[PDB]
Amino acid sequence: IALNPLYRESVLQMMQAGQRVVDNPIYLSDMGAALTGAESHELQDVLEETN
Amino acid sequence: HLPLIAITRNPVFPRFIKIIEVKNKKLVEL
Repeated sequence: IALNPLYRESVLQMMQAGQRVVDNPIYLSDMGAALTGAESHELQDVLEETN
Repeated sequence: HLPLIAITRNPVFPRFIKIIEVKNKKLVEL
C-alpha cells in the first residue's frame, strides 16, 4: 500500500494487529490477497488448498 | 483514588510516548 497504492490506507489503521480485533485471521489473509492483481484462476487455486 | 483506565489493547512501554484511543465515552466524563 506504500509502494503501489490502490485503496485507502485507513482500513489498516482501523483494523490493527494491536487492537486484538482480528477474530478471523482468515479474513485478514483473504483481504490482503484480494488486493493482489493475480489472475482469478490462481485465486480459485488458492482457495482449493486445504492446509 | 480514581478508577482504572480502560487501556483496551494499548501498550505504553516505559519511556516511550504513546497514544490511547478508547472507544467508551464514560472516560470522557472522568
